[PDB]
Amino acid sequence: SATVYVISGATRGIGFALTSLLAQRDNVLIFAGARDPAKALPLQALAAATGKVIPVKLESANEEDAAALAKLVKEKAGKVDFLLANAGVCELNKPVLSTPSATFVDHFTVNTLGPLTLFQQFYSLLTESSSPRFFVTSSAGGSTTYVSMAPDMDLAPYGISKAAVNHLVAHIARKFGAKDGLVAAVVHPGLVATDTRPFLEAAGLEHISPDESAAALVKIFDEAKRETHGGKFLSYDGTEIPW
Amino acid sequence: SATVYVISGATRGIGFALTSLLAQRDNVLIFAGARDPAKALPLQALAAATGKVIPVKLESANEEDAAALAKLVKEKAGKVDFLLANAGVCELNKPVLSTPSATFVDHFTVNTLGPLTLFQQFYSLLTESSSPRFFVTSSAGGSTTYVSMAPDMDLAPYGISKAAVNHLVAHIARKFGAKDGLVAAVVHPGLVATDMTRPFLISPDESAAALVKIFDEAKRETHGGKFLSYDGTEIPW
Ligand SMILES: [Mg+2]
Ligand SMILES: [Mg+2]
Ligand SMILES: [Mg+2]
Repeated sequence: SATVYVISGATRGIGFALTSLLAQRDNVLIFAGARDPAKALPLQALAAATGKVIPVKLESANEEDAAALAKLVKEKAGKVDFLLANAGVCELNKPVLSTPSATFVDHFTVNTLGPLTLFQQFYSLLTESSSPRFFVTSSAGGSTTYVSMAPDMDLAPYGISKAAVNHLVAHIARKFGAKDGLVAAVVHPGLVATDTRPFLEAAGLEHISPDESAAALVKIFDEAKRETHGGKFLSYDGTEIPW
Repeated sequence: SATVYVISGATRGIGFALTSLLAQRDNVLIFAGARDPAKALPLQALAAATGKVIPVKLESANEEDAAALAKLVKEKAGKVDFLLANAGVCELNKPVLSTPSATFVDHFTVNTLGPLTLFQQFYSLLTESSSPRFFVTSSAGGSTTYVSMAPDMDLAPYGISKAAVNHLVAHIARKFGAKDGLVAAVVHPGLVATDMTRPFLISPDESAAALVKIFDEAKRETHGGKFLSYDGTEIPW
């Protein structure tokens, strides 16, 4: 009967803040992914505090971890209602001419293939939900339209990988949206920081805390319907972002 | 002296019609890339006929091949005026649900990192041109805007990789348009995605004539950072 969430990237930043906010609800079950859950002590403490969180092993783009978690979720809950992809990487200061191809591949693997692997391994569980949702936390930095509307931040590997994941989610919405009643969408969380902030400062960057971003994102997730949200690029502030 | 073109995928999709059209112009020198020049007999026949085409080895995303070609071009010509990235891969029947990650990586490596590697290795030569141009070919499948209403051809690895390269080209235009006056853009030849990579292929000759019109007229303020159809209009990202 519980609403079932699977949240990747749940040890840090927006993934942790989403897990913490949702864990305060009455009838939910949250599988919170960590590369190494036994050492994810704040996730263990949230599990103790709420009883709504199961910390689980989930490395980005690792097909074995994703398949194992789907097996666990199948046994424990039998469905997934919200699949929330929040395990990202954004390496600073990667100018296009002096950055090796491997850095581009690494961002593609985590930011594009990570969500791909989650959707592929969890699709059957999403089909068991009456109203399945798949939200990938992307970035306005992945908007190609915004490239000519924003200054260069030396973040091409990141932006490229987010443009790629945005295209992937559009393909998922087209294929499965109507068939399964699935809302598949990407969401810009804002510029997230806590002091975390020296990272955005070292990037060259309107700041919102992870908790404030999570509060806005869950409102979008809760209200989403296919006709208004399926296949869209949403922002935490309610607006739509061009691709 | 001659306007220098470097064309990856010169035997694939629109690349051959493009190489053939440009090769019949005055005062050009065309380095026409192929994965295996020994296998590209019609390209050798064009080089025999025009005297303006140099067939060269260029495997996509191969840094050694691109660096070797750049050394060759620097010696013969000392500059590149037009870098035209037309190599690519578009494997059929790759639905999202069942296609392994390796296939997506393969398409990203060829279709996204191929053009990146070309740009990295030829950047210095482009800056020697009085009006450097860098164009990447794509199909409508790379437009994320078009996905929701377009027919699903099970070409997700291709489309994702082209959305990625479109973003890379926009980033290159933003930085190097301002720094070097580079015109960097993506063009849609009007071919289907599955024709984009067929060896020695709107017809190709009509598409090539339309594209060279865009290449010749390109200016940074009107073409830089854009996704252009062969017909002059813009395609949403
Ligand atoms: Mg409680
Ligand atoms: Mg693997
Ligand atoms: Mg002639």
